[PDB]
Amino acid sequence: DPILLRPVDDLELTVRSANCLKAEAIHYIGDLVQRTEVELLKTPNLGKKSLTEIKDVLASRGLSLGMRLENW
Amino acid sequence: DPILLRPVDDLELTVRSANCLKAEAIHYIGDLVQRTEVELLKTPNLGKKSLTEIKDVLASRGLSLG
Amino acid sequence: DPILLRPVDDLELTVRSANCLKAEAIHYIGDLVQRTEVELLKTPNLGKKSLTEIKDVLASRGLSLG
Amino acid sequence: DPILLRPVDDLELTVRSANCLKAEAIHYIGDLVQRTEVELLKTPNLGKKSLTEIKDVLASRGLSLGMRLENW
Amino acid sequence: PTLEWFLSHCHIHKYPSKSTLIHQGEKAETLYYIVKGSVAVLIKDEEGKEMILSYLNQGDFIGELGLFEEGQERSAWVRAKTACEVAEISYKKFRQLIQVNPDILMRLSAQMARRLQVTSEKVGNLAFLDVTGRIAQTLLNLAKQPDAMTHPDGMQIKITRQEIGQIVGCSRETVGRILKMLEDQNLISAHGKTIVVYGTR
Amino acid sequence: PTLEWFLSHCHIHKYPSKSTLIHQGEKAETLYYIVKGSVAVLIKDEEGKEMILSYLNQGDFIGELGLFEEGQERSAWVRAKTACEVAEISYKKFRQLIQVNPDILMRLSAQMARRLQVTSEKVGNLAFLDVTGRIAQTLLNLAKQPDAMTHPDGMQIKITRQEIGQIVGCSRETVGRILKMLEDQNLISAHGKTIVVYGTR
DNA sequence: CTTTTTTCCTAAAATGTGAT
DNA sequence: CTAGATCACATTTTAGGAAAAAAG
DNA sequence: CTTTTTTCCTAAAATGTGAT
DNA sequence: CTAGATCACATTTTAGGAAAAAAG
Ligand SMILES: Nc1ncnc2c1ncn2[C@@H]1O[C@@H]2COP(=O)(O)O[C@H]2[C@H]1O
Ligand SMILES: Nc1ncnc2c1ncn2[C@@H]1O[C@@H]2COP(=O)(O)O[C@H]2[C@H]1O
Repeated sequence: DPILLRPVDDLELTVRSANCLKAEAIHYIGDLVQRTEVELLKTPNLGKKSLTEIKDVLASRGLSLGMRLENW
Repeated sequence: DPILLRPVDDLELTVRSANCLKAEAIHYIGDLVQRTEVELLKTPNLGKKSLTEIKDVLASRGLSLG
Repeated sequence: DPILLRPVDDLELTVRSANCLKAEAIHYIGDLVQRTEVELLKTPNLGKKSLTEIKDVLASRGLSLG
Repeated sequence: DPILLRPVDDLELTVRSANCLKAEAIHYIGDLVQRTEVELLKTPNLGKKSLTEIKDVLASRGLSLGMRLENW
Repeated sequence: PTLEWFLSHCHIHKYPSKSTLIHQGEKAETLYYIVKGSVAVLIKDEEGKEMILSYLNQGDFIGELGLFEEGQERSAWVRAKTACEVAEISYKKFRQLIQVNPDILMRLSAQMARRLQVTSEKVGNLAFLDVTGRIAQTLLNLAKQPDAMTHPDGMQIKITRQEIGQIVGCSRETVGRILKMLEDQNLISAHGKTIVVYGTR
Repeated sequence: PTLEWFLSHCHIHKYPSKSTLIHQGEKAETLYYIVKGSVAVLIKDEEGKEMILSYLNQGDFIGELGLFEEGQERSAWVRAKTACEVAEISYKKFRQLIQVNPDILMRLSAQMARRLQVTSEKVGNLAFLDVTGRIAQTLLNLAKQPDAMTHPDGMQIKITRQEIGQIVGCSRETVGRILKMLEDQNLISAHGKTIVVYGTR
């Protein structure tokens, strides 16, 4: 799909969140998108607010978390 | 082993856990791996996410806690 | 007993059961009460409602079938 | 009630039916009305058609069968 | 009333006793309404053991569940309890009908309301009561039904033990047992398929 | 859409977690709609043993059953699963609302449709499956719910054994058992209230 | 004469049984 | 420890329709 | 300074146990 | 003969909120 192409930054999310996915090696919304909450929760300095954040932006952009898709 | 020579610090983790090990007198990844979970959990300001973190680094780092 | 003297006929029932008892040679309420249910059920043209009828008259008529 | 006063005949039902309730001692729709189907079925010469009849007329007149009511 | 209107738009078909009106699993595209007759809503399990979900008589709608969400499957089987006349309508045309008059929808939903209430109670029963309890309860319910017969000692009903089994959800033997038991306790009478639950009224 | 309209006519109240929105048995005169939050539909038995009938989240209507027939009682209790905002409307005013627009009724019924389907399936379960079976099934269902958490090995959910007890209708001990059992059979993971049903997705 | 009730009949379906 | 399921089959009961038999 | 994440803490709730 | 309920209680786990501690 077209969205998973552009990088995460396009999500215009909070610093904390960014710096977190950033340090967690997440680049494209295509990676994040297919990542499990439970995982992101282990991510240091990423808490409920930040997590709830990620979900909400993906939700607006029409996406879900822990997405499934082959070949990436 | 050669890695157990390197300092915990050289592991880079999280400020919180850092300061813990640090002021806990854990300078080399040796001193560290020597302790078990229960060992550090008793450390002030070191808890669930902390321990769980310290574990996951040594996870892909071929090192456990024992 | 005095009633067992009276004829079945004097009992007035239903045309069907009548003709049955009648052509079955049951003329006095005696001959009748002498038979049990199973006895008459074998009678041609005498069945469930019939038997059940013949019973209910002797019901309030203080007479059973035995 | 007013209806249970008038006699059964007012029900304008079939001969067979009439002659049956008649011979079964039923006078007022107040008696019939509170009579059980199972009973009426024992009534000689009163069959399903006739029974179904009784019910239907009582049903139209707004009444039921095997009615309940004290003092009659 | 409204109903006359509604029906005038339905196609009508007669289903002979024991026939299947709704076949669980099929594409639900039509709504049915029972003009004359009775029918039985039921579901089976893998092996095929049936479970009677509900009995619907005339005046009831059937296969309404498919109507709100496009392309679903019939929620359960519906077998003709007796021969019965049924009015049918494409869910499509029915929706149209509703626009001109929701009164009709009101009527339909109204039934689902009822049906939920009861089916819910059905759950609480399988949940809280025991076979004797459930069988006990059902004899009461069946006494409620229309085809019930007014009887001097209460209500009389015809239904097999196998049936009550599929209703209350237990074995047919066990029904026979709990049934004899209730007869001793002088609560019901039982002669073959004919049972009389005393106490009704 | 329409909903905005609908709500604009409702009164709004916040119910703190664990509070009771609907009290089974009371006169049903109002209709509710969940704006934010979750809630639990449940019924108890004589002794008081509860049985969870269903979980309703935001978007759901509650206490709709009273609406069609005048003067009935609430069909079951509804406890706030979490703190939640609820829109309320006199059944009266709601009916009026429907006249101006049945679209709304359509929406409501639509839910009952769903609710019947499931509650029906609930019956077939208590009917055909065994505790292991039912518990098995529910872990699947709970994995379906919104509050479910995406987990590497499937879906993760928090719920006590006592709870699953009241869901599937069996004892809490027995749930613990069948639960350990499913863990050996490596089908689910269980750490306290946190369970992970593998296989989802 | 026509209707309705009753009996009568049998392939098919329902039932009981009772210790493990 | 309790509440039901079970299982094969000989035996009992039912559905429902022809037709005799009363009734109108 | 302000937010969000983590640890830390305990009354209260959930749980296991295992033979009958 | 099988599938669950049971029962008291010592022991384990949870809810959820203050507050220390990082981060922005
Ligand atoms: N629990 C229930 N109670 C009553 N009727 C039901 C129940 N479940 C299903 N039905 C009816 O059976 C029908 C089966 O197909 P539908 O889903 O189209 O619609 C269903 C309802 O009409
Ligand atoms: N089986 C069910 N499934 C889902 N919700 C239900 C069920 N039974 C009752 N409810 C809800 O609980 C409410 C209780 O009160 P009401 O009867 O007003 O309306 C009921 C429904 O909103």
